[PDB]
Amino acid sequence: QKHMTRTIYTSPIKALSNQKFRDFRNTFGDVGLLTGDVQLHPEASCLIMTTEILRSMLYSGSDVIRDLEWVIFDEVHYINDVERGVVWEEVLIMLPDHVSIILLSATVPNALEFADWIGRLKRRQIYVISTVTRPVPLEHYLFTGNSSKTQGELFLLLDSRGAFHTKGYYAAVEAKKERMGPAQ
Amino acid sequence: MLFSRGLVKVLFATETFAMGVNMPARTVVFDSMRKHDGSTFRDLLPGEYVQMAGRAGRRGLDPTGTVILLCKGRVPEMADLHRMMMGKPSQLQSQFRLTY
Amino acid sequence: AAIQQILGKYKEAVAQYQMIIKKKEDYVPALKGLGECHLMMAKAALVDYLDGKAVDYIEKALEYFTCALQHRADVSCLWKLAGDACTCLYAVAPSKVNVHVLGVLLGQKEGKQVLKKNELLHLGGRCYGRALKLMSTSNTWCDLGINYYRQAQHLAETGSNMNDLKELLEKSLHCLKKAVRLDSNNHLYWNALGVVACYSGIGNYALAQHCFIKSIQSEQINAVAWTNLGVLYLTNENIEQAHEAFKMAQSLDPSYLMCWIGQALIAEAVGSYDTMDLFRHTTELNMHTEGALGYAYWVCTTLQDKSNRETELYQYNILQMNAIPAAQVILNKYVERIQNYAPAFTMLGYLNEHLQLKKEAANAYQRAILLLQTAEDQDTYNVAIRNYGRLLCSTGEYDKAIQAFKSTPLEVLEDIIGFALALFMKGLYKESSKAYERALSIVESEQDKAHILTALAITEYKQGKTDVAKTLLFKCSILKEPTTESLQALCALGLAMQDATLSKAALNELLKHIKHKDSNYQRCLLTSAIYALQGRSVAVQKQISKAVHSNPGDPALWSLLSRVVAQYAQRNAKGGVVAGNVAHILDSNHGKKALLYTAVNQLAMGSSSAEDEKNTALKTIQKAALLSPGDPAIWAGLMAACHADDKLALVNNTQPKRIDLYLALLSAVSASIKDEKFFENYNQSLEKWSLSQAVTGLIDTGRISEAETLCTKNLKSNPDQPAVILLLRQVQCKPLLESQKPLPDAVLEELQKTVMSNSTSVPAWQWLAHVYQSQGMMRAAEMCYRKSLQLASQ
Amino acid sequence: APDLQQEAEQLFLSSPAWLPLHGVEHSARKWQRKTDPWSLLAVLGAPVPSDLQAQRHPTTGQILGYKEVLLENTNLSATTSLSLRRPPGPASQSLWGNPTQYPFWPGGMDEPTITDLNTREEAEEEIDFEKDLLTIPPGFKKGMDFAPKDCAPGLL
Amino acid sequence: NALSTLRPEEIAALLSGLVCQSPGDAGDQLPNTLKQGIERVRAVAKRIGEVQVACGLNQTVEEFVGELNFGLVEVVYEWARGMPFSELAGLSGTPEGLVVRCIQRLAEMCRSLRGAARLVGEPVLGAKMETAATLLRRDIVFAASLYTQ
Amino acid sequence: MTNQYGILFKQEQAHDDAIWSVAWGTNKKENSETVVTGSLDDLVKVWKWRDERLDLQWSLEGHQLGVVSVDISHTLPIAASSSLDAHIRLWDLENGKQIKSIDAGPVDAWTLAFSPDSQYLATGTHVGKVNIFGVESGKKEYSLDTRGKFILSIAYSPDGKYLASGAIDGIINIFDIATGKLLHTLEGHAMPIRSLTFSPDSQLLVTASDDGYIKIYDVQHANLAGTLSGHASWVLNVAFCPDDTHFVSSSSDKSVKVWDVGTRTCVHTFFDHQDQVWGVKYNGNGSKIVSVGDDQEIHIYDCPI
Repeated sequence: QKHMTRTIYTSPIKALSNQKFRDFRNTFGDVGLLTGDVQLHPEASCLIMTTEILRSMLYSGSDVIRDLEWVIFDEVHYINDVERGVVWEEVLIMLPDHVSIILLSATVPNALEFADWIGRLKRRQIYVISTVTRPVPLEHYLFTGNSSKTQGELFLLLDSRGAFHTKGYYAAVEAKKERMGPAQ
Repeated sequence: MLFSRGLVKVLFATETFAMGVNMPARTVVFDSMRKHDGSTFRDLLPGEYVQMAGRAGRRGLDPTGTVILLCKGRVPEMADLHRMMMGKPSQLQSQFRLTY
Repeated sequence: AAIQQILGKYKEAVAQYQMIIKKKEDYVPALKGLGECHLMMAKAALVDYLDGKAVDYIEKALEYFTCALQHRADVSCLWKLAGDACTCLYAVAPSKVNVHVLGVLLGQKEGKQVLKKNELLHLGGRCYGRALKLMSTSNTWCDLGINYYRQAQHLAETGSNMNDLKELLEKSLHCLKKAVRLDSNNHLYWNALGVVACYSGIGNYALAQHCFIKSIQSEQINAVAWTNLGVLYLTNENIEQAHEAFKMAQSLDPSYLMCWIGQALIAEAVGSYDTMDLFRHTTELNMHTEGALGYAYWVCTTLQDKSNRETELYQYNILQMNAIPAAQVILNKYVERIQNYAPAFTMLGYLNEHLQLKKEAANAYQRAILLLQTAEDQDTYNVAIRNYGRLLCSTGEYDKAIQAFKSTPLEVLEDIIGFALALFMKGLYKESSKAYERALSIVESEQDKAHILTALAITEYKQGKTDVAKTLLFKCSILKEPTTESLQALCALGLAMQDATLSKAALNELLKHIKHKDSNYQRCLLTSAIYALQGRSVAVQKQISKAVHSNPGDPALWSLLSRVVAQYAQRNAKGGVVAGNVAHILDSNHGKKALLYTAVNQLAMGSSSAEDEKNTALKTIQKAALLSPGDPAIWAGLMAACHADDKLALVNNTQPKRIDLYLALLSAVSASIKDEKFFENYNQSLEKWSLSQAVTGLIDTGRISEAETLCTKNLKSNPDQPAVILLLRQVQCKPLLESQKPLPDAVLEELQKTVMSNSTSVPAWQWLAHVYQSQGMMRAAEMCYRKSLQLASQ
Repeated sequence: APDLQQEAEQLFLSSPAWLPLHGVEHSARKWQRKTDPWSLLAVLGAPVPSDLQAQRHPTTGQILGYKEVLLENTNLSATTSLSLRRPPGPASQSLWGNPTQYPFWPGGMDEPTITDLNTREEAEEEIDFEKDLLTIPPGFKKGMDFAPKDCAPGLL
Repeated sequence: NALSTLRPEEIAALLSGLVCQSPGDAGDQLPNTLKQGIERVRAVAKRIGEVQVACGLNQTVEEFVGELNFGLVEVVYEWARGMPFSELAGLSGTPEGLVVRCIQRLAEMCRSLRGAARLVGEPVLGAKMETAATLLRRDIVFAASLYTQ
Repeated sequence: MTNQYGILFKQEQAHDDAIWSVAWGTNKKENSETVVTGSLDDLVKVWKWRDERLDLQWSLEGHQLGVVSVDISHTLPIAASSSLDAHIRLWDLENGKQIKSIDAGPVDAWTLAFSPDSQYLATGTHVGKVNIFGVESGKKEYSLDTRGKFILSIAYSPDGKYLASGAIDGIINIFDIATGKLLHTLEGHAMPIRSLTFSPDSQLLVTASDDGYIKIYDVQHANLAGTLSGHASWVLNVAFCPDDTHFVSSSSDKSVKVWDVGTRTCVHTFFDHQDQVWGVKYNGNGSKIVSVGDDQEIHIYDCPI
């Protein structure tokens, strides 16, 4: 929006691209949404699309492609799907040269044999950024029933530091031993 | 829209909630370890669990987040639970094919 | 502004350019942009058939281009665009172009000038020549060749000359050949050369085929060249190969109009079944002329065949795609575009007649008459005359119809019948009888003989002479099979007489062996009227109840039941109200009459309800008044509703409302009556009743002066009629006897005399007896009441 | 509404117009069909080769004056070329689902190699228009043979 | 000429067999016209699969034609007549989300066929597809989203 | 490919009986958004669409019978209403109090329409004429005459210089305010008209007659550009969009369709009313629709720009 250009945000799930529309319209200015029938503001600068529509307006001209800067492929780990993975590769080839790409992902191992493919399919250098250690870590507990009235005991078998605890698992199974669908 | 303002306290969601929305909550509780994908009634794979587990912690409104598994029927069977709770998520394939 | 122009959005670009122009006036690019925008708007107008708008826009564009050319006249593009603007007005139906060119363009700078078509095109050729002179490029050469072609086409098409335009065509070919040799790698030049080379005046087909093939080779994506080859082969009786070429053309561009039209023509030639649909698709695409005429022809032909109306061809296509209105709009555009072809006008008249737009159909036939005078003089001109006269007679202007029917040989049944009916409409009944007799002479299709006999009976009756009508209708009855038309007229004739003995026989005859009549409402009306004739007056409602029981649909029957119960035997008010409501529910366009009748029934009922809102008499009568504010009954019903509401509110004792509006309603009633065709007795009764009710209401509310002036004005019109004078007596004697007072026998005697004048009216007598009671004459008041009771019972 | 008897008399004995004899039917009229397939021929015009582009002072650029120059990327259309120089499109139009339009270059492909240096202005090639006429459409097996027709100006 | 000669309220039910993605079965209480249109659709699918497998493709005719899974024919036929939602909910045992999703995925095809019937040159399919679409979407099946406006 | 249409608000029972006309005016320069509606009562209730809902503001009434047409003005705060009561009393819309009262019966006025500059308040009479009163300045300066039948609809081009009048039996008359001389008379339909409207920029006149068709004429000539036929009963009102691209038509078949004039086709139909829909309007920059109906309801739709 600062450069006056246009940007296309594409997410695979049809229901996921509605709350994104609301939050992007609330955060700043004009954000159009395009789907199979809805065409809310097909004049804004943040058109939100499902990839099956961008693949349909890449084969014709559609005269929007003349103004793009960024294509924010949101969840690019759906390429591994068997019935929609061909869409991401019909799209990533047909993009003209002046349109930069942003690929958000979900920490896959072989990120350097994929960004290398897109880097030498076009002829621009692509930078790979990978992170670990999500904030607010999570403790994986295990709940085994006992004294259902009030008593609840939770056994910790994984902690905020990633160390597997076999002691907790053995404690849990041993706890189950002593006792020995909808009503339970 | 009633879960994003804290006016509902328990959500009996399914996988479509696990994909189609974000709406983080404090404590995620599972109900089983195996699902029925392709009529083989397989075990839940490592890459999936990470997503549901990830929407456990909130941002600055709590120290951590607790993911509670709820094994009830039989023993947890720690052998495959090890590879389920930790494991490299998945490689990156390419499902290219020709259409009309 | 220029960027907005590129992307369409012509209005915004025009506005921006005007804003620039207001500040600075010599800014050449702004003027050029304004000229280009207006020219493009003109071309868009010519894509549709709004030729007048296009002429206006091109006039304005010429204004801007000459203004720009005054300052800097060395640039070439300005001259080229000026020539484009002027010569893009070909095929615009001359006598529609008068263009106000002014200034430098016509050499010397004198005032203004108004140019017709040929002069405008010649100026176009001159401007292209000037533009080319100072910058020799290919595009201007090709455009100049096209301009010369257009000029020759216009000269030939107006029949103004022939064989004296040879040099013009030679010049056009020279220019086009120069353009193509200058750069022989552009499909546009080869295609233009091909089209010009095959014009009817030159007729060099080998060059045309060679040019189109070269055009296709130059750029494979070429729908225009393929469809032109299709046209060339198709006109030279090679339907198969032309079909192949057209199929290729539409394969390369699925929404090009000419290829679809060619496919439709080929389908028509080889006699297929989906030619009508192909023409319909062409009509839906972009309004070309040939497809327009084809579709109109097919719709009219489909309408003619009367074995169709179950086929799902006629039913779906015609009655569910609204084919008729589309055909009418199409023909209007075509006719204004071409306007020298008679069958188009006749087809337009026919379709307008089916839409009941009679005035426009009359105009169409009139123009067709004008076209067809000096070319054929055969049956076609006579048929057009009969149609125009018949339709003119259908909507007033009888004298013109008679005059038109004069100018034809009255030797076929149609013309004589049309003449006879026009004569009957104007008057002159003897003439109509003679004309019908002559038409009777030349008769086949005995059905028509029966119809002519019935018309004879009807027309001569209006002179009197009823006996000959009766015997003549019997003569018609002696024919082999009854016609369901003469029998109805016979019953109506019986009703026009009295002593309905033959009427009963006619009704029995009608019912006996005739079932193909599908109205089911006229028969009920005739039966009810027959029962009413004998004064029975209760059987009538019973009979209509039987008829509605037989066919519980047909809203009309329910509505008629409501009307009859309101009129005869007005003691089944509840049943009448229910019947009127049911008639209203089962449709919408019967709203008017059903609402009127239910309102009157509620008035008759009183207030025997649950004191519920939204369903009193006032609400329903207001609803009816909103539906059709044309008839005179609804307003009188409104006055009665207001008075009844006032009395009911007074009984409930909360507040009298709706006090002073009676005079306005009376004026509305009279004004509405003025435009009613003829129900003379009914209209007289309605006006009289409205007058009486208004006077009584004004007396009650307390506006004595207005009632007095109204009565005096009415009496000043005509000599006395014993009804209104009683009203004036009532208005006079209201102030006195209100306050207790004693009156002299002279006044009492005069009032008694006035009531006696107009007898057979229970109200008046009851009011006089009330007067006796007020002053005090008890036994006399009892006698007056007894007389009123006897009169009412009798 | 008026009482029955006079209403019926009006309904039937008012005039003979109501008879099926005087209706829109009962004539069985005919029209003649006249095709005219020569109208289908379409001739398109050439575009304007000039724009009145501005001039710019080489330093501290200001528009000195407007000079006319020749455009270079005409004869290029939205349905027969794929580059970012073609005219935008027909008009305001449906965003997608439009056959008969060409996508832009897919980014890894350039595909332009030619010089063709003649650059003449009087390049009239002396084309023969009546010696050997090409009479086979591209794609057919045979065309049509028309008979030959037997039997350089100046102005100010 | 399969679809051209049917009612506009029946073509929606015939096209419902391409979209439902639900366990499928035949029916009993169906008119003759629907029960023969089903035969027409299955015969065309058999023809396409027979020309597919006779060329070198590896997808047996049964596997191609088994994607046609009717079983919402009765519900769509009753829905495009004026039946309110409650009776539809009662009618059959499928969760009322998997029905609204099917109807929403059908009203986007009975409008993309309006775009092709104008392109082929079939002006009689256009006047039926612009009816079967406007007659199909009226109520909570097509209720507007909350966090959209 | 169409926009996102849908309801925004639904008033349950505005009045006690049918609602016969509606006028939406964003008259004041600030954010006013005033809706004035009249019904089969004396009530002329004046609503205000504040943020997300309609809040009743005035309940003013002075009439004796049902009001058949109401009107609002864009320049001043003012409103006018006429009824079967033979009175054209025009309210104040600020204090909810009557300003004037003009005596005129069903032979002198049927339906109201203000001037573009809110000065003249023309109405259609019974004997064929059009009577132009003067607001704030008295009564009956002049009346244009067309020799015809009862006249139902009166419209003004929103740049002045044109006045249109439909009539019972179909014929259409176009006057020019400059001289008051009949330019040309269209013959139009075969049943009453009861609705007319010009378009912004005043070069396209859209009728809606009683048989179901919607002619789209063209002004400054008699060219017609097509007939829109998609309804199944009478058509009772037509309101034309602020930009010359759509218009809304409400019919007596309990459905309010929205057409577009470019291609003469119906984009979206609303099936939400349960009885005849007697009034539809747009708002300012047209993005919302009002539809008052015979059943006592006020619907407000959402038509994105």
